[PDB]
Amino acid sequence: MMYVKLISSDGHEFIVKREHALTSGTIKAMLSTNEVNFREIPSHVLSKVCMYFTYKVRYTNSSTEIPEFPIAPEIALELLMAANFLDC
Amino acid sequence: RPVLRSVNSREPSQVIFCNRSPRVVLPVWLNFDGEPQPYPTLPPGTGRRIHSYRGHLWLFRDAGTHDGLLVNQTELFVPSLNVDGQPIFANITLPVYTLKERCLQVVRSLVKPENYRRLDIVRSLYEDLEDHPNVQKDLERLTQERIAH
Amino acid sequence: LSPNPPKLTKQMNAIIDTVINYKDSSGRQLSEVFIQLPSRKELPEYYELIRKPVDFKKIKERIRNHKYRSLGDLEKDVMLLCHNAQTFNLEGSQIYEDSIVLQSVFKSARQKIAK
Amino acid sequence: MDVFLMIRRHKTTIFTDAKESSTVFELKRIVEGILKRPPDEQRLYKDDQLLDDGKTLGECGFTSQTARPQAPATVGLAFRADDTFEALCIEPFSSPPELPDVMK
Ligand SMILES: Cc1ncsc1-c1ccc(CNC(=O)[C@@H]2C[C@@H](O)CN2C(=O)[C@@H](NC(=O)C2(F)CC2)C(C)(C)C)c(OCCc2ccc(CN3CCN(c4cc(-c5ccccc5O)nnc4N)CC3)cc2)c1
Repeated sequence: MMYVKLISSDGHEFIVKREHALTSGTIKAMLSTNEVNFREIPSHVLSKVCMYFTYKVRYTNSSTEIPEFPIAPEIALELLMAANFLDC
Repeated sequence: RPVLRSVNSREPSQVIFCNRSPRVVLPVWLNFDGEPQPYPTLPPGTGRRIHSYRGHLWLFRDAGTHDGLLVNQTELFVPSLNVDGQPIFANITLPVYTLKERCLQVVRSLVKPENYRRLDIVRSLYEDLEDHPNVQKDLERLTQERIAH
Repeated sequence: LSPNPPKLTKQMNAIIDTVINYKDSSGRQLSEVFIQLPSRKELPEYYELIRKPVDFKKIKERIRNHKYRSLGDLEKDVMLLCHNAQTFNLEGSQIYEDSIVLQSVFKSARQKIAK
Repeated sequence: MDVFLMIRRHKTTIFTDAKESSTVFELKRIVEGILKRPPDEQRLYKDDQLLDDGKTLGECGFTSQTARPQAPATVGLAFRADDTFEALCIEPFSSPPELPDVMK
């Protein structure tokens, strides 16, 4: 079971399954090595990105009805910039 | 006559529209010229038994934002003829949006189009925010895919 | 060209208003969709299939202008309207069912007005 | 059937999934593979409450309603150092800025 580590700008370490991190085109490119440092993505944004990775893998091509991916207004802008940079 | 349109079959078909999404759903019918027709909306978690015809083409959107929705895990719904009375089921759900698209939906729901360029974000994102979900763009995208296959 | 007796015009109007005003058990006015035909530009498919198009607007106009000379003439245009709606929309549609209830409403109102 | 979790300790967060039927010990075995510390050097917690090895995740309160892909349940983690477990310590994530005026 392959895992990768994603480090935020504030030094938080996020350990996710490799296959889940490959959701991001940027991450997949950086792994083309199992540790990626994001000097401009804070931990409150990176944790939310990792939750999207789980959501995407679990619900893409599912038969169980799909719930909404919730985003608080306070994180919306930073989350948009990270999704744009990460190509996910 | 375009690629994506309804055929004037005159062959009756009973359909069940079931909104299994947290959104107010706009059923869209493509007419005999492939032009999109808005139909009465469905509140979240409601179902209606409706009358349609064989070879008629349907799309489903969020009634307020026109964000694209799925029906039986695909984009287009075409009822065939009922086999021995049996109505055809159309299960409407949320697709798995990209993180970018979902973030764009949320920021569009909170900010007025005039204030998009007042946001402290990467400048490329202004054109992304301005490029609102459009039924016509998606129909071109789906037509291009149909001709490709 | 000569007008109908006022009693006959009164009878024709009393029947048609009973058909137009009719509401089912759920309070829904069944004639709603049949008051005015869609245009040729809006629905050309209707005109491709339906040879003698008619709506409750053209029916009321025909009473007013004395085009119907008997209650039978009025009946033929109401049955025509309902049969046009049936032919176009086909069985299994609500409009088909509503047009069948309106047929029955007309014949009961004509029986009541003539008693 | 499936439960989605965040196993957190200090500045470390592990995103993992398991079954509602799997035990707390089987979860300690997932951590062992990642962080190279045996289950007996681990203490797992739900809301500052110690989780027993023999208990299933469902029995601990982790369900398809409380532990979702988009909203995972948090599991605390304390390590043993020189035969003494440290105090359970989880570093909070960073805070977002104040909501912009146009977003109000
Ligand atoms: C409840 C609910 N919740 C969520 S969605 C929904 C819902 C779902 C279905 C319907 C009704 N069904 C349809 O419109 C189906 C669907 C699609 O296959 C196309 N289609 C058709 O009938 C076409 N017919 C055909 O292809 C054929 F008939 C040739 C076979 C068409 C559009 C009439 C050309 C509905 O309906 C309520 C909403 C709704 C939908 C459409 C319209 C616009 N109409 C169009 C024309 N119409 C008619 C008038 C008369 C008529 C008038 C005067 C005198 C005599 C007459 O016969 N006759 N027939 C008509 N269809 C009035 C206005 C208005 C309201 C609501």
